[PDB]
Amino acid sequence: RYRPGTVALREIRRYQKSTELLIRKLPFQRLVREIAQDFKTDLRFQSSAVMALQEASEAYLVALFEDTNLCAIHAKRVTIMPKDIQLARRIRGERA
Amino acid sequence: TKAARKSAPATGGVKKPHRYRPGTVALREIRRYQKSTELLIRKLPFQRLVREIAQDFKTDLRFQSSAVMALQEASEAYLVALFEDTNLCAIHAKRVTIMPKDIQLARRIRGER
Amino acid sequence: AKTRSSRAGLQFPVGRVHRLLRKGNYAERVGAGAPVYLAAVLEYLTAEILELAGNAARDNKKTRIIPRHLQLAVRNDEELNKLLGRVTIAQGGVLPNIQSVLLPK
Amino acid sequence: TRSSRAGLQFPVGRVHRLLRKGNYAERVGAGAPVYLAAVLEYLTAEILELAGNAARDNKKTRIIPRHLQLAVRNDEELNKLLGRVTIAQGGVLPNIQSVLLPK
Amino acid sequence: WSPLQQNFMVEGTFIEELIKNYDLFCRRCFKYDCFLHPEASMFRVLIGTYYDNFCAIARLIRQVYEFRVKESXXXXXXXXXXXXXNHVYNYQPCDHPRQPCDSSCPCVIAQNFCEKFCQCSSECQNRFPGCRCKAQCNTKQCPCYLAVRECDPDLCLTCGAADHWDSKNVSCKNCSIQRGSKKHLLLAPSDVAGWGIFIKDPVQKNEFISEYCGEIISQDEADRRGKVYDKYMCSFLFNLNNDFVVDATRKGNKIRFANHSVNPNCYAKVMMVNGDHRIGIFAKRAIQTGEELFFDYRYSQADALKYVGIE
Amino acid sequence: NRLYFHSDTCLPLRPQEMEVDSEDEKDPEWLREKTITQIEEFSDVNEGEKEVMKLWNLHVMKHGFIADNQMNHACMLFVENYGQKIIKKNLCRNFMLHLVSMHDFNLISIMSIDKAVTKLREMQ
Amino acid sequence: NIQGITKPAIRRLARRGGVKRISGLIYEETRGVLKVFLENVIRDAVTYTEHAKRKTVTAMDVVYALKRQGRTLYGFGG
Amino acid sequence: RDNIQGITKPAIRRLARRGGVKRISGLIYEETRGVLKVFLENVIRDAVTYTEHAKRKTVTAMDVVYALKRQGRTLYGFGG
Amino acid sequence: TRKESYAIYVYKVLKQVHPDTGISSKAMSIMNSFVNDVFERIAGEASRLAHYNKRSTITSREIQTAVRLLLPGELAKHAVSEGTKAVTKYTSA
Amino acid sequence: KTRKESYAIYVYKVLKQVHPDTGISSKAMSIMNSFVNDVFERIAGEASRLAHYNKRSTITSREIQTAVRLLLPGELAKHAVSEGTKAVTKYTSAK
DNA sequence: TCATACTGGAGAATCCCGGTGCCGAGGCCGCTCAATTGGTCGTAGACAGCTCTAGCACCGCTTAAACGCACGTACGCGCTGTCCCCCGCGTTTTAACCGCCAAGGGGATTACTCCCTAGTCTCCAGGCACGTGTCAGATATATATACATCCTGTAT
DNA sequence: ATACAGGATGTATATATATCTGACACGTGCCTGGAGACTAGGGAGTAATCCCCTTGGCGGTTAAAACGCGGGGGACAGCGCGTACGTGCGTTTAAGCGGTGCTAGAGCTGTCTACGACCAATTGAGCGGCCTCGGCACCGGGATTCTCCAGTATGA
Ligand SMILES: Nc1ncnc2c1ncn2[C@@H]1O[C@H](CSCC[C@H](N)C(=O)O)[C@@H](O)[C@H]1O
Ligand SMILES: [Zn+2]
Ligand SMILES: [Zn+2]
Ligand SMILES: [Zn+2]
Ligand SMILES: [Zn+2]
Ligand SMILES: [Zn+2]
Ligand SMILES: [Zn+2]
Ligand SMILES: [Zn+2]
Repeated sequence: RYRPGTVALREIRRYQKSTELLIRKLPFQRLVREIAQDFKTDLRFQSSAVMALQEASEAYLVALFEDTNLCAIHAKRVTIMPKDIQLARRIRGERA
Repeated sequence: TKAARKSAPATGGVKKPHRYRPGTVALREIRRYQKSTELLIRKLPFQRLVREIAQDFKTDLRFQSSAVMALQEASEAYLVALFEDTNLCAIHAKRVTIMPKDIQLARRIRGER
Repeated sequence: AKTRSSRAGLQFPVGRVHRLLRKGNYAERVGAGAPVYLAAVLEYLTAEILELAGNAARDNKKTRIIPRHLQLAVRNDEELNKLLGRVTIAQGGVLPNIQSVLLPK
Repeated sequence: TRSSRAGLQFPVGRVHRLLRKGNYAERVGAGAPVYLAAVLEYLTAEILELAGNAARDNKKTRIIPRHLQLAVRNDEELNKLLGRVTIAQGGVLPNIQSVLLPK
Repeated sequence: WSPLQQNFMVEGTFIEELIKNYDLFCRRCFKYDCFLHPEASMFRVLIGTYYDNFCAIARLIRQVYEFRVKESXXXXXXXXXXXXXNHVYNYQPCDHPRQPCDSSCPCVIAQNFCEKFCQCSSECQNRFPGCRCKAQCNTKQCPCYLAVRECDPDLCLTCGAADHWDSKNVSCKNCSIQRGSKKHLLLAPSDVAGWGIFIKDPVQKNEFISEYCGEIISQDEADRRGKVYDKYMCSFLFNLNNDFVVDATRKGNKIRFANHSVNPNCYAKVMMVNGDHRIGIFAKRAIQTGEELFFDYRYSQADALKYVGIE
Repeated sequence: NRLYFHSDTCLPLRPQEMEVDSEDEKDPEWLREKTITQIEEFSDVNEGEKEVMKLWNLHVMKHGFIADNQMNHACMLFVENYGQKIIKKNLCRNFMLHLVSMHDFNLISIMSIDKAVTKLREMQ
Repeated sequence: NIQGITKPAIRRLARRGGVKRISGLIYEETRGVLKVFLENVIRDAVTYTEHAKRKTVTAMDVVYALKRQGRTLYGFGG
Repeated sequence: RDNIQGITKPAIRRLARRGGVKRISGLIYEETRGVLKVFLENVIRDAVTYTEHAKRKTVTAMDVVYALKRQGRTLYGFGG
Repeated sequence: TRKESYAIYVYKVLKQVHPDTGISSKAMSIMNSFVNDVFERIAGEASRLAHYNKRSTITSREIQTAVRLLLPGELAKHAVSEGTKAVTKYTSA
Repeated sequence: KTRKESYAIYVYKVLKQVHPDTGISSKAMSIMNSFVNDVFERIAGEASRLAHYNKRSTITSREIQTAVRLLLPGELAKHAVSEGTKAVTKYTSAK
């Protein structure tokens, strides 16, 4: 039995080495269609556009989580909290 | 030798000077500076610093007072925004006093290097 | 109606906007309806800003609008704050905001 | 042609036509396209040199987007230039904070 | 005993040792040589105060001109100075010819504030300012109450010290000694020791009962008289300060008949009123009609004050 | 009933005879005679400078002036009450000297020197 | 729908970001932020497509929408 | 030379009071001076470049406005 | 020499919405800068759209799409309604 | 068909000139093309902004030099300026 | 004599080598259309000259803020202790993806007309600077007011 | 003998109020950019057609998702404390207003031209389609290297 924290670092290294998409295709596509249904119904999308949206969302979420980790380490703590994400989005200027 | 005197001397004492507790003057100055809109940084020292900084790129340069005033206003606004973000970060740290690590984190989150 | 703005019921100059778009090097050819649309949008925007500024001045019992009133009117709105996010105003100031944690019991 | 007259590889004619149809100005100078092509060629040469170094560092012959991401993020000037730019299939740098490390 | 409203300044082996021991105007009181403090000429006098005001220099006696041609925050700062600067001395005016009040000033030397009688600078940091109160100002917070001194009828222009004087009952309750407003007293055989004094009407706590008048004598005379007074087992001596002592035996007031009770109803204050050290007696608690007055003599040895036996 | 006594005279106080009297009034009576006999004792105080002082001292004792602002009203009362006697004894100019002194001591306004010599001489 | 982003997906996204320990109240906030971002970019793309008088959203529209928001993305012929 | 010390302690104190800071430490002045110097260097480099491109020897306000707009710090109140 | 501004039109709008209300010169310069900034943003957006659609003409449709993209929902909707009303009034006469 | 433009031939030629035994995939080629287009449009925008600021309707090599000095960091901008000056010299030598 | 630190040792996810298979890329061939060349006409811009104007050194005086020092205090950090909540693992479920096959409709392409605007010549008043009158607000003094703070009376 | 509440007291402070002025509001002249009128011609709207790019449906299987246990390290409440910051005061020191002289540089104007736009021919450098293979992906196996548990020497 491994101690807590070892598998976390191992997974960190594994996911930082590889570059595949952690989010699967169909659910993200269904979410995109549901979000686009509110603006206009009966719309069609290309697979390349869905893949590009997924890539952009994954990159944005990775950057936001890295900033949240920086904020949590600066807060003399280890566990991240929603207030860390809120402060990160406030300092970045993405929140009024 | 000594007489059986009756005496009730009360030494007494003067009143201490009126002294505010720490933190009140800070809030008073905060309200005063948030009400007013004047330039907190004075003109002559900021102008001399600007002239020294511009001397390194090219010597024998002349500047208009309007340009110096605009630079001062922009720098003051940028410093005010940075200090506000630093105060937010210090508040998130369950503390009140700001530290240089707070400014470092603020400049890191803003993406400034 | 000699002025096209009177023909459209606006106050902003259509001729000046058309000349700026021609000399602006923004495109090869310029449409006829674009300057009227742009002037109407700009007039509506400045009217909203002036309405908020007039409200703030009546809120402060004053007759002449100061840049402080403009700063308050821009920062009190949500859409204008989202629009003018990276915009600074000279002699504007900040809103009188104080956090709850610094207040005593 | 004209690229041979300057000893470059980027097309000068293509850039001149793009500047004409680019609606950036009324008239276009003659020396501007050569300058722009030279600057772009130097930039792409620097990027390709860093990518080739990273690929030799990873024992590979063909450059993958991961090599481009590593070469851009490892440099300072390229990182300052491409700050708001994301690369598909790029990845992140292997960075781990010190506080999370065990004893 | 003579009745007095104000103090009066005056300049076998037991017997063997007693024999061995033997080997113009007063601005402060506004009178002439008090007992508390130790046409040509017409024109010459008028010029000393009018300075060539012929219109008056003549009306008070051309002619005058002919004879002339012929002859030819801050308050707080002072509090800090007091802090920076139980023996008590008597106040005396200070005079600095060519300097302000400094460490060499007699006032600060004796550790006392400058009074309106001091000829020092108007803004002399050693000058004690009045109180800015709005009411009786009888609480510790009042600088005039904290400092036992009574309010001044010319500085404390808010609490009412300068108000009308006929109605002795005035707003500021820190001027009783000035007016001398004391309650009516009655002399009768004390149930404790010989004679005694009772109060006619009821009074409330910390209410000025009355002043303890008596002659002011030097410090050596204090002991000289106290020796024989102790030999009598009866003594009215009361140390006023390091400078003088109060002796009301020969002359004083009715209050002199007050006795002592370690659990008394009245207490004494050595108060500085108008630059004069005076003994006052206040109600240590609510007192009713007919009650007798007592206060702690504060003796260190119960030579004769140990009878007790009084409820 | 407790029986009370007078302090000067230890006779008992009858229930109708009381006639309330503090007998500890603002100024004692023996003091007035004391002051009169003490002023006269002064060698080198020309006859006139002996009477006006006695009159003034008696006047302030009678009214009990405490404050400086009273001294203007006090110099006015001293003529309203003692001016007739001042004229009888020909102390008018010594009373003027007194008024000048009192002004020197910063007690009275200068308009009261004139106003006083005026009031005194207006009834001459 | 919005629940298609499962808990292990956000867990892996946090492992990629360097998070060691995650609380149980982060998934809702992450879902909300992702929904806001997707709504914004989809509105922009739909506007560009409606101006083109077309009914299909291509990749160039998404590239333009990301470039306009200061999020220029490479790898699609932008 | 030494003009960097012209930003006195009370000036930064007032700037922090305006920003809402309640308590300030004694190690903030160096960091604030460094950040201000970096910002001034950036905007001055931009303005000097615009002025050299104008074939002039005097820096006007339009150049500073353009440099601030290029840095994403658009400032109003000076025209343009 | 001569130079252009927007003081007369801004003053006219102010007097139309507030007759008894003044304005200083600094606020006027601020309003002029704001108008120029909004104008240049919309012109740049229109040029980018024209280059994306391979068209060398800027009509009212491009401006409408640009104002829909640059402003938030309610503000953009109000601006679009105002622009359509102005275009109708201009095409009537 | 549509005759679209690209930069694959020139990028491949530069790569073979700096690295003969080195390949490249199509995704990296598209990334390089997008990067070249982004740098090109940024420099063109800077040149247009300078021309409009100076009230001049002509874009010469001086505007491009100032734009590349403003957009790139110090050492990179210096190297790019040296390369541009060498290219201008080689172009002005012949015609 | 108990707590702690450091070394040895048994032991599981992971790295490297060899083999096999595969599809995107570099070379190739056919194709074609926009860069190149020679030539002419036009004007945006460089150059020199003159006029004016504000940026800068200069001093002198006045003065509020900067500086240093004393004294007091309250909280950032450290330490302790106490509860608990995601992580590692195991077991059960499940739908994403892959491969394949139909089907259609909107994007791309081509040809047609057509209308609106860039252009040119002519003429006028809206807006520009310039000048001048004028009161809203800055400036200064005093007063009523709000409030932080300290001592005292009261209930347990 | 404690702890909370209430009065009052000195200190900072919104508000009346009479003055002076310079920035704000308004009159006036004149010019050039905007308005009228007519024309060519090329970009744009629309009809028609192709197809390939998108959408829809079904079978399986297997890595990913989901649920529960327990647990130990992490989150969090509470007290000591002593030091760095807040507040106040004396000192002074540098900041700010009033004018002072003036000159190098910003700005407008007359003049010439050499560099750039427009156009006819053309051809070769650049683009679409094919094709084989080897650098890279996948998989099995063995060595490698870390990762945790327990015991022994050392401090106090
Ligand atoms: N309660 C008491 N018992 C015995 N002696 C007392 C006393 N109270 C006061 N004395 C004495 O009286 C002197 C003070 S005079 C007190 C009043 C006086 N006994 C009278 O009846 O009029 C003191 O010296 C003291 O020794
Ligand atoms: Zn006296
Ligand atoms: Zn003295
Ligand atoms: Zn004195
Ligand atoms: Zn004195
Ligand atoms: Zn008082
Ligand atoms: Zn008093
Ligand atoms: Zn009083």
